Amino acid sequence: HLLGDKPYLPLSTTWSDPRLDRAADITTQTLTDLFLPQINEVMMNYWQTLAQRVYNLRHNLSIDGQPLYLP
Amino acid sequence: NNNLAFGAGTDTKTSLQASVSFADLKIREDYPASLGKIRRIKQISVTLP
Amino acid sequence: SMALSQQNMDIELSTLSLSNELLLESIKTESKLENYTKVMEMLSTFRPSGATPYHDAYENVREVIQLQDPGLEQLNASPAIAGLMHQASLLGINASISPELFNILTEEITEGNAEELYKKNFGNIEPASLAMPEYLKRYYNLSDEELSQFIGKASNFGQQEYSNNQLITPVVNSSDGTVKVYRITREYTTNAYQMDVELFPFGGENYRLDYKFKNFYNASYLSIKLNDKRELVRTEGAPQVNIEYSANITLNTADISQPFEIGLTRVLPSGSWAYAAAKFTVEEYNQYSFLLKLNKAIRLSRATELSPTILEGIVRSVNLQLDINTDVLGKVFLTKYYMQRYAIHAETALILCNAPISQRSYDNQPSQFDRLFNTPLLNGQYFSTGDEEIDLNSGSTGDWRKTILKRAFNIDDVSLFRLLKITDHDNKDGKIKNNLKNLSNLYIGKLLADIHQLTIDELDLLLIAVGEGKTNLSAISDKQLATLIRKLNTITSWLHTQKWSVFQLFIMTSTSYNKTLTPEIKNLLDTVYHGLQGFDKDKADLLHVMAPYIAATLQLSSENVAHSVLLWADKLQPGDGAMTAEKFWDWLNTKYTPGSSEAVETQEHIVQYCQALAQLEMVYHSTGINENAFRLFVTKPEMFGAATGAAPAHDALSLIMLTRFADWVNALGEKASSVLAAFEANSLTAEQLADAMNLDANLLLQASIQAQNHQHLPPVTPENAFSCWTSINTILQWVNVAQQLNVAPQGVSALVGLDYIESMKETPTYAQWENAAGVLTAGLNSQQANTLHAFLDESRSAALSTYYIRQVAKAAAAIKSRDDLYQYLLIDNQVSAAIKTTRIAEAIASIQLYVNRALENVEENANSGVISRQF
Repeated sequence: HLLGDKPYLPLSTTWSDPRLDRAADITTQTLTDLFLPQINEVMMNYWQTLAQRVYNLRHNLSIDGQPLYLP
Repeated sequence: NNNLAFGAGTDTKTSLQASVSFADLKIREDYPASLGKIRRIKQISVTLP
Repeated sequence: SMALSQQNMDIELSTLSLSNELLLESIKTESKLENYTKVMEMLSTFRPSGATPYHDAYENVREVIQLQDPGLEQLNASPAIAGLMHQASLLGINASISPELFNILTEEITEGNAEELYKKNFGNIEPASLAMPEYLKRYYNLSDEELSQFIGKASNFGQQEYSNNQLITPVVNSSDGTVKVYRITREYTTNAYQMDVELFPFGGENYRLDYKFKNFYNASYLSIKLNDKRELVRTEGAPQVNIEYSANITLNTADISQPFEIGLTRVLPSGSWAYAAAKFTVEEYNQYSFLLKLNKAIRLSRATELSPTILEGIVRSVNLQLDINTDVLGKVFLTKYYMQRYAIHAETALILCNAPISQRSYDNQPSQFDRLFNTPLLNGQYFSTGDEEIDLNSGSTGDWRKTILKRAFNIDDVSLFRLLKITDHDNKDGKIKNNLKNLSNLYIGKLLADIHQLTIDELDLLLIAVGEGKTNLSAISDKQLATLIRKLNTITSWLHTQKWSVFQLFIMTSTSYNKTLTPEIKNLLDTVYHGLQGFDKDKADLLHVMAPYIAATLQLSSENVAHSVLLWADKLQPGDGAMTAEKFWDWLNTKYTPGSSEAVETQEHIVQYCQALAQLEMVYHSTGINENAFRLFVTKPEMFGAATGAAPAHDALSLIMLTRFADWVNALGEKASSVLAAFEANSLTAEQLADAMNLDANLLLQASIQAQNHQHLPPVTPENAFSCWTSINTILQWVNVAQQLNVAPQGVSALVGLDYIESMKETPTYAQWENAAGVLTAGLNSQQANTLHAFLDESRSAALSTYYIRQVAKAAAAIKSRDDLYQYLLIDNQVSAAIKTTRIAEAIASIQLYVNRALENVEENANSGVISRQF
């Protein structure tokens, strides 16, 4: 509930293959940033972690996915 | 990384080297991921029929 | 109101089933329905708005005969019953489409009714929210990865539609996932008849602009300019008439929010130019925010478990694009049959639906055409453009593309030519017509050879045995192709069953009666003539005495088998004219010298007669026919409803019938002669045959009752129900199907009387589906019933939950998804059915959850005068 929906994080395939001198595009006192960020898996893993834990509960599995037979 | 060759050293030119990448052994695949992710080698013995 | 009974405490119940009872009671309460059968069959089934118009009896019936390993092959092999059903009712089971879903998918999209259709299939949801992935993922229970693939809902991905002066297409934002539907209007302003201008989107403010000349001008260059100011497209040289050319260009809101004109300037090497133009507007409209095509695409891809990638390929390769309808669904159902029946790729299944090989690549997938012909890229591509008339005959040569075609089909050149003739028997010349139609058909003949255990040369031998010889694939309809394949599905499967090669069947089914004058047959003529030297036509009955001579002379047969062998040949006529045993004798004691090959032409006719006699004995032995069975098949075919006025034909289907009858007889065993005599006459009934066949008497009786009560392709007359093979075979099929299902034939009629594309349009009521579910379920073992129950409970809770959330849940409860429903009702619905519980245990769990949420202040306002209590 607290996490809410995981975000949709589309990936870009656009790349200009710029030359190294042109690439030395810097900030001093068709994207602004030539290079792009990655997903940040550590945060995305919270949905993955909870999904597995909830899945295991729903499928009557233990913490590691092993079966269990509780009374 | 999966090959046979003679060594490139100065005293290994007559040594026959064989090598295998662990990536191609498919060891991890043997057990489900849920059993744990840290899978490390403890001991290796060599048999040469 | 739950009682604290002992049973509520210690009877183990599957979970979910309790969640379903809760939802069913709340759902029943709303709309005040009498019971849960109305909830499941009348309410859920007709509710297109929500994740699904769930049909419980449909899923019950469907799953119950998927638990039955044949996958309806049990009926396909038993046509007396399968023919009572529209093939759609069989197809609707393997392809899991409920009749309501079918009816929804079969409706066409009319743009003028998009709002009316929207409000039929959707609740009162403004498209503004419906269209966004945040809503779609909840409405259709889809992942975002899946939502991202539902793009291009237009007539194309490439060259799109234009009508009534415009184009209606979706455009998707690459970061947001936001989809808007735009209309591009093109109104010509000048020379529409000299050159065309075609503007299509490819992204927001990104358009694919094509063009086509009608009138050729020898332009030094073409310049397409927006408002005749800013060049959008520049083509050097002089582009052609009726040829489409294009470029990807940028038009921002200043370029497209107002009507603007795209001018086509054909600039000559001189200072002059020719000019054509149209007024364009690109505008976002709520009026087009429907995409009901998406609703259908999603539901179809889910029902059939198909990727939307291949699904678009399947429907667009067979019919008019930008829509879903009955014809494309028929192709999907057929595609699924082949893919479910054979271990083949969906594209293969599509070709077997009389589809072309697709030259279009998409979604990082190389085209079918290139995968088949250019993977072996032998010093250049093969193109299928009509000019590469490569000689594919046997005795011929060609360039690397001949080698490519040989490799594409992986066959010899004589085989490729035979295959080419199978595609088109009139294409006897030294060439491929070089198009997709014939290549697709060459591919079909090869595919049929591979799915069936056949060679290429066997395709012709088999088509002759089947009765489909000289059939052109270049001229075969899809209905005809499917029919052909189905005949192979019952005939090649027959050969596989009987361990016969195609040639073996072919010779068994041959009526060629090759004639010659050699000892292999002449010795048989001399043996019979000499045996009959002390014989004449009016002294003794030739069909009595010749029979023991041929019995000894030919393939070790008895004299009764030999009698029938003579009658078969007399009726079949192994000669240029009629040829009978009497003629055979008349041509041996007249224009004949024993040991002589030559006299008159009747010397070849008597040879043909002997081979014909031998051919039936070959069949007798290969088919396992009993002596009396043979006597009746051949001399008394009338009670089979067969050739009747003649001995049975050499058609493979007749031989299949003969063999199946023979096994019926082999089973009758020791009582076979009593039954066969009674069969020749009308002395047969229920119990009597059941005893001989080791069947239950009532099982056989009820099969008779249904065999006669239902109309049949093999019509059954109660008078001869047990004394005619057409009728008996029909009865046995009702026995065999009921026995496999353990339902006692009245119980299989329950499955039969269900359909989709009923030709009489007698859409079955839920009660019919429910009655079938009941009887079919009753035939399951507990080892099967348990998985049925688990399956249905899981499907059912999903259906009840989506209904509840949209229609029952009160607004005060902030329930948006299944997870919230859980928290609100204090009971889960996403749990597997495998988890067992009790009623007391769930009541405890629900209350404990309620309390935990109150104590942790998940719920907003608990009563502190209660919270502080020591408990």
